[PDB]
Amino acid sequence: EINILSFREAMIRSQILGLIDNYDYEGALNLVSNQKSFRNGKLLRKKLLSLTKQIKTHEVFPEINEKYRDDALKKSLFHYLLLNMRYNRLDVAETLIRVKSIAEFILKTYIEIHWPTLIIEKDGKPYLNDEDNLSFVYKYNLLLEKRKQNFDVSRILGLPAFIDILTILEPNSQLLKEVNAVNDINGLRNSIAHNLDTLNLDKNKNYKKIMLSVEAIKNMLHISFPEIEEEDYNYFEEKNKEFKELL
Amino acid sequence: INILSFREAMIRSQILGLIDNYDYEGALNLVSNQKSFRNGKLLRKKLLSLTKQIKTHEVFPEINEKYRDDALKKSLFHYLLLNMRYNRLDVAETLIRVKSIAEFILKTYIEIHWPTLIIEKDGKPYLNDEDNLSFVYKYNLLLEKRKQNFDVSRILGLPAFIDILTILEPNSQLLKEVNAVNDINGLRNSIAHNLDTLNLDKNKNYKKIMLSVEAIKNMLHISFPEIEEEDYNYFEEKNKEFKELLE
Repeated sequence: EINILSFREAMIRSQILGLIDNYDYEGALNLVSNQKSFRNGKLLRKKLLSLTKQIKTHEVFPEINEKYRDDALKKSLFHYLLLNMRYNRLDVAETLIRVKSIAEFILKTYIEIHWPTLIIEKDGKPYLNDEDNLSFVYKYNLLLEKRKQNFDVSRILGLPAFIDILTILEPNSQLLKEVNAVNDINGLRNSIAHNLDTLNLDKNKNYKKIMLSVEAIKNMLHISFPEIEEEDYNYFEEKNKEFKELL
Repeated sequence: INILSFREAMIRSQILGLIDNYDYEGALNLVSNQKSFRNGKLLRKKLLSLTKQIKTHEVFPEINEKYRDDALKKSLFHYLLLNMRYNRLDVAETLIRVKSIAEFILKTYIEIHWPTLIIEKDGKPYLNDEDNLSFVYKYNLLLEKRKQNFDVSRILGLPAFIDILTILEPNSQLLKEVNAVNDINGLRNSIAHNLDTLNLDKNKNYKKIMLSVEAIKNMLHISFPEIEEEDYNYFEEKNKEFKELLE
């Protein structure tokens, strides 16, 4: 009568622990959703559901959104948190694809904070401000020339451009060294994201390269946003601790 | 009944629910710890293979066995992943991936029908402007009308593939279908490159995203008419197999 329900409930509790350990919040919700008298069930369901929704729609976690004011900080940190969570569960193709856009976002954001007016945003895309001084543009032209490219003020800025801009404005920036781990997976990422190839982790030191690109993002965050509190880099661990206390 | 029998039946129903939501990794998690679970070894093996194939973008064996053409297989496989994540309401991820699949389909078509038009450098597509001066002239006129300048150093993406087809084959059924994918380009930029939150209820984003996914399916029917209709529903078929092991 009650022995059966006690067994079922204790077993579900351990199952949810395993799933939560693998960041499978939607599966955990699935196991608890129909359980009537389960202790902390309502709060558990609410928290698992809001978390799954935040991940699916790329909504910054409420704790983060409430603690910090800078929108670029919050987005960078949030997408790092998702990135590291995907790596930790070995969603490796997804990790490989996302890392470059995060790196690009951090560098763009960094430049826009420290040299505002250098870059302008038009229709959601970054470009050199056409009001920029020839002193800057001349050096940039020289860097493009090393890269076998011509100067075009109307061209959309991408990762190579951000690296060149930073090379001119702050050549000692540690960002310029951290980004190399992101460049090292560029061809692999092209292969997976655009040519739809299989990711062979056991070839070309890919396990290691992908890991190092994720660590590179974390290091870039420490450099660009030193005001991020260290505990917020461990959001998922903290969240799993909270879930364990409810169970 | 034997407690083991009660545990086995409970796990059986839990796994069926997880499978029904395409949570194969969670299903694996629940069955992995069960030693004497009927067909447990075969299930564990099958769920692991599927999980790994999804994580590394390895074409499913059944697809690899039924179909011969590499581009067909990659296109269909990535549509299957796209639609499976979309069915799970991973809408931001869906929005990001749909464009790359459409680009792959058009690029494949262009490389068959105008093989000298695109030159591939380090796995990336670029307009071969030296061999195709008549095309380059028309393409430049097209960009010039849009107050955009022609830039041979740019990697070709969906807008360029669409322009290529508009010039070379304006009657294309592919060109009609891909418009729904072009329509989510700015939204995708916002989510993928600016790290914004996806608000499905704004500007009927939900509709736009649905139409982009259907566009891929229509394009596959155009390019690869030999794909059997049931293969667009791989996961349903796969779940049937799992259900037979769980009976």
